[PDB]
Amino acid sequence: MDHYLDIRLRPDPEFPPAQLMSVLFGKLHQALVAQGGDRIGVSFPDLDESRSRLGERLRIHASADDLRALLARPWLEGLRDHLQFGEPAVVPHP
RNA sequence: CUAAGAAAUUCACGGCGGGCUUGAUGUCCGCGUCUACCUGGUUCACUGCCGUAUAGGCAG
Repeated sequence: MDHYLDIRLRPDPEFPPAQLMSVLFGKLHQALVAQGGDRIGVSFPDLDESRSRLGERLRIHASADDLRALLARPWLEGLRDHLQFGEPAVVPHP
């Protein structure tokens, strides 16, 4: 649905951009056994072929049921009351 | 416009016969190498996934 958020360009000391930033995008999910939910979306906005690089930042739109129905068990929570949600984003008409 | 501008060294050939280098010797004696660290950077193609032509069932 609409409820997609992007964070701004902050350096993260937990994720090295060396060998796994274009490999592990949906690998920790259970979509390879497919016992529960099966909806996941994979996208790549960034097609830039200059020199020895294709794709380096994260913007990958998943489904609508996965954040709402599959997350009845704690798997992505804990980071609830960190910041206040601001003005909402629109779904792009072009 | 250059101490400018020029240029054939060439032919031939037996180095070779012989030989005792020896004898002797104490290297010793002492010694604290230490402290720390993500190879989470691209560090050979190991027998059981239906056909280069853009075409086909990956509970790895």
